Amino acid sequence: GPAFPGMGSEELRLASFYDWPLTAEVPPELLAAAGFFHTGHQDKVRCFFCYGGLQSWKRGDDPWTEHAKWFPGCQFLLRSKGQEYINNIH
Ligand SMILES: CN[C@@H](C)C(=O)N[C@H](C(=O)N1CCC[C@H]1c1nc(-c2cccc3ccccc23)cs1)C1CCCCC1
Ligand SMILES: [Zn+2]
Repeated sequence: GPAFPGMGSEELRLASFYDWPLTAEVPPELLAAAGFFHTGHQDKVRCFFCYGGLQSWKRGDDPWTEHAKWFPGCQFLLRSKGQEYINNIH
């Protein structure tokens, strides 16, 4: 199951980005959709399912792409995007 079941709701994840410092650069909507919640410190986020953390986001970074790049074994990623998507990023 998920590492952090309490953040399984996309809406709750989205709410966590109220203080996100990079709204124009990396949309909270896309981050939340990709399983990420905001830790509250800087631009650090974490996936609710695999608990993978990502920081130092660059403008135009795609949350789903980054999820697959760094945490290809995440089952939420797999269920959401499929194996073909993950394979093509590598
Ligand atoms: C350019 N696009 C971004 C999204 C990206 O690729 N970030 C990578 C990343 O966050 N990584 C690479 C794998 C692990 C993770 C990291 N995670 C942390 C980290 C350390 C300590 C506490 C943390 C808390 C929350 C999230 C990440 C944390 C540091 S680096 C990495 C950042 C540093 C420079 C190389 C790339
Ligand atoms: Zn994940």
